[PDB]
Amino acid sequence: TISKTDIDCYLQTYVVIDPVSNGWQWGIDENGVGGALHHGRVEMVEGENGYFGLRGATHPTEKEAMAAALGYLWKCRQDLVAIARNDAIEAEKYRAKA
Amino acid sequence: ILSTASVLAFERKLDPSDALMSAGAWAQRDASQEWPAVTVREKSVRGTISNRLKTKDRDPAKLDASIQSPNLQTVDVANLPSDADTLKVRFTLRVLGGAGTPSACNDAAYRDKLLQTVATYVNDQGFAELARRYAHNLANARFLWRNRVGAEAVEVRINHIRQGEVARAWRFDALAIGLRDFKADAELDALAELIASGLSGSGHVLLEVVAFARIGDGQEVFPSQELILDKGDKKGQKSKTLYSVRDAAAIHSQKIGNALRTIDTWYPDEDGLGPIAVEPYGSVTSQGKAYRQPKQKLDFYTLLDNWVLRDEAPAVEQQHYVIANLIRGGVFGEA
Amino acid sequence: ILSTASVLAFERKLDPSDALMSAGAWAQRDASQEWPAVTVREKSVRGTISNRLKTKDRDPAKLDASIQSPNLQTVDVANLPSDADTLKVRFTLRVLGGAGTPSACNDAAYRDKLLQTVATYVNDQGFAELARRYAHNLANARFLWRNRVGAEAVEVRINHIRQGEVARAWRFDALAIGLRDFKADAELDALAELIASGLSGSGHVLLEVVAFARIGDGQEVFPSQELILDKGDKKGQKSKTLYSVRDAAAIHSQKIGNALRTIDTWYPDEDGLGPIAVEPYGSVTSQGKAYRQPKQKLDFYTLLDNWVLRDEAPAVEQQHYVIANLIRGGVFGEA
Amino acid sequence: VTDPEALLLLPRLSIQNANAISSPLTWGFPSPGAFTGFVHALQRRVGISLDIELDGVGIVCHRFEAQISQPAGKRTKVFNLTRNPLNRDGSTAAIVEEGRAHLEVSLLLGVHGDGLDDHPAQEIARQVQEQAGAMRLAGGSILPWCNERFPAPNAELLMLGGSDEQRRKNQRRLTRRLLPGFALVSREALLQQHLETLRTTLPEATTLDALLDLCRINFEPPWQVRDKPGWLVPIPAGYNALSPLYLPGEVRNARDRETPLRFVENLFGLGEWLSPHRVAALSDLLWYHHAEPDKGLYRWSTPRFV
Repeated sequence: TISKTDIDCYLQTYVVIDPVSNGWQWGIDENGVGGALHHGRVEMVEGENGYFGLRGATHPTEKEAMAAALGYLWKCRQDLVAIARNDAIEAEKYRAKA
Repeated sequence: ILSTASVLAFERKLDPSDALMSAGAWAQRDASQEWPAVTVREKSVRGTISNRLKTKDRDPAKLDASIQSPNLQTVDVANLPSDADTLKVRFTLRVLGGAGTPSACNDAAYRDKLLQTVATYVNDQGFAELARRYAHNLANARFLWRNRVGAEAVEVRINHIRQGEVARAWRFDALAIGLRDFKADAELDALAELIASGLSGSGHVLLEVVAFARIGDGQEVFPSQELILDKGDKKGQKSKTLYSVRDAAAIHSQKIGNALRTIDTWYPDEDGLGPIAVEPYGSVTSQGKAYRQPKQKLDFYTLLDNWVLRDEAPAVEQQHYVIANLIRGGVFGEA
Repeated sequence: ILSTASVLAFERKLDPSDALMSAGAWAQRDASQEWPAVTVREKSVRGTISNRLKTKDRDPAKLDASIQSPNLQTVDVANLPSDADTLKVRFTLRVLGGAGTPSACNDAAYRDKLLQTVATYVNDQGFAELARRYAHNLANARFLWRNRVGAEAVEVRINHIRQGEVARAWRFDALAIGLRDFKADAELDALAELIASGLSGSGHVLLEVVAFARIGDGQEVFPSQELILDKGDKKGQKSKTLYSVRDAAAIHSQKIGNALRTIDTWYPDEDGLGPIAVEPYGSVTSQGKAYRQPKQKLDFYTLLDNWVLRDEAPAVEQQHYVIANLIRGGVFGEA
Repeated sequence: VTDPEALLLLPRLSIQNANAISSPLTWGFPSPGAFTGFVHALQRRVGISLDIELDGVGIVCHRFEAQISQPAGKRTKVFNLTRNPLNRDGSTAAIVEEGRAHLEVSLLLGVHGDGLDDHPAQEIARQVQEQAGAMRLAGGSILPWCNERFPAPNAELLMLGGSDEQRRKNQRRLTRRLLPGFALVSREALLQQHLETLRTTLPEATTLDALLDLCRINFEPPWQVRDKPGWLVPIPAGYNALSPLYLPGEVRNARDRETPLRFVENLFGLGEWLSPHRVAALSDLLWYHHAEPDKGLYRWSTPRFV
């Protein structure tokens, strides 16, 4: 009975929302820390013609870039989803305990 | 009680290969073994908006401001060369045999009843209508999908390949053989007996099918289209990719197989709409419709569950459709 | 109730090719089949700034320092050779026919009503006005976009290509035939009846449109333009890329198709500007203005929806526009 | 403590199963107590014969590989273990989880004494390296470099320079030699001033919480992560007393019955992995001991860092 937004609570640390001048381009942080400077192994990707940036469309608002990031994570990368699932289950058991 | 098998996986009979499209000039079709390939090159496209608006974007200032920023794409496009008017689409087709034997089936009593049912079909009426319609969909170049619709003259050459070479060579005029009538011929019936001997397991059948189409000098040919990555901007978008095996445009093998399966003129809707591909819940996705819906008793599953389990054999057309689905392959069975 | 079909994709009739531009001399136009192609080459341009400043950059010391470090570019440039004054732009046009039939449509009752509406149009008035204007846009070399704007003499040769050769050859003066009046002629009516029979399905029409433009020795010709990669330094920028199929400059096929479509003299704004290209929400990219805005009831969508759903057949001009959009093709449909 | 007269460099030593468990709260690179105890064992084993005093170690860590694994569906890591022998009855022993890690460190040793004059520099450098080849550095064997391209030799750099330009020159010559790693120093003033900042934020703060605050990656609302100055690891910076000092032959089951035993407990401080050319003097960044045994507080740090 663990809902989807409680899994998104721990899945959102795997995304990174970089600011560009047009808008907000989401990405994927493989180390799960939101693209930190030192502990952050961000996933950079190779595109069509010399594209080395974040996997993610340049969205107008952060609310939609984060939503497209969460939708990509739910569609394709289910190992990070299983990580966030077990995190949400341990959080629910923690609030059942403390 | 003979319940249905929970797993039922049939291997695909009638295996085609990817259809390599090369190009050249007509009247040297007979020297078309070193024709240069059709290559998938890129071009840039700019267009204004043409899709419908949703009554919120119908402000005239907003419409003008949106057509002042039109979308820039690059598209993979395949053309004939500017000195070549003929597209040669070449593939090979294997007809296997053993149509009723499934590759995975739990219930052995169901497998025995299914094999007895299919063998009763083949003993009563062999793969003679099915191979005739498969021979038609080879003979009319239906596997030329959009390369056929404006073609001036299409000619299909089918060669039976024995131990190393052509054991028997056909040559058809694919515009005389229409896309909707399964008529009779003397050479089509020989191709039908060959595909029938393949589907019955009585002989190894491998056909090299070549189709030439007079399109025009430098016109657009249409290989099968891939799906794209969607990881970057919207100006170098690469909005269209096309299939190619090695620097040479091609149609997917399942598109050729979907053209070859277009034998179903027995669906309960109107037959003036032409043959459709043999699918369970027989559905053309372009028209967005499912003929042989399960409420009418004419999908593959209720026909198979009435033929095998409770021994209500349908009419001979619907069991042609059932055996065409078993030749088609598929993953049948519940969870 | 007959709501609109959710998807409606129309295939493109009037398929042109990439218009290969080659070069040579006038009065040897009749031997212009070995003419050397106009090649796209590179040259290095350098300019000072010329763009408007936004009141933060109008400091005179800052302006002098901005023109002291200029932008250095390379551009793809295509010129005639210094011994050739005639540009031969050659493409092939394939008029397909079967205009009202969609390539995809969900609502079958909508498809029946749309086919009935287009057949009602063709029986009342066949593709005679549209083919007159398409034959004009072949006859005046509008597909020569900027290669036509200062040409001394333009001559278009259109050859109808049968079994392998010229069935009927036209030869036009593209500067006497203007870019704005769809007048009457004797040979344009023959070409218009040919394209009319092609659009009706009454024959295979493959035209070979060759246009010769007296520009001048060494003058710049204008193939269609690509979009850029922009990965490295601003000195090796490649600010302009030009289209070329294989070491031979070429106009894109859809640029030729847009210049062929420029038949729409029926928009509600003034007739002093001339015809525009047939688009839904009929828009010209250079002027940034969408004519046939949906606020007025004269776009493709409210006209088609009034014609098909609720039988409000428009004027004969606006239904020429609607059938011209159906010939144009597109993805018309909601989500 | 006292300044090094020379600076000996043990080159890239390969350690194969070092203790990844630094402390009860930290894992990863082994504690600097391991390296300071190794250099005191080097002094105890070869330094008392060369008449030198090997004191102070600088830890560099060119290569690090922990024998860890990330379990499926888990964000954290576990340790890959070894299979111990059985009991006397044939059953599997109870598993005690130890972390093993493959290091490649190079040590800068502070050497001072009168044996710098009596011996050549390469002789005492060779002698401490041939003694270090038979030793172990955090519980793991020092792999002694057989049959590669060339063996990495030593260099005992005399810190006494005739000029400041020559001194900066051979500090650069040594820093280029120990460059692909990251020198480990102690930033406890940064930990205390971060505690002071956290106490002006919220009163009654412990510097365990300030250490954790320097460890985490904090997400901040407007979202952005809070940046950090450097790498800022938690290290065990020594021991603190739990018992009074027991006499040599008084405590039970000691290592030796001639040394006073005292039950102690870790003291987690802050470290900082920085590159060796950010220090501009390699005679800093050396880890010494500080005992003060009357209070407890047996600890190591690198004083004279900044």
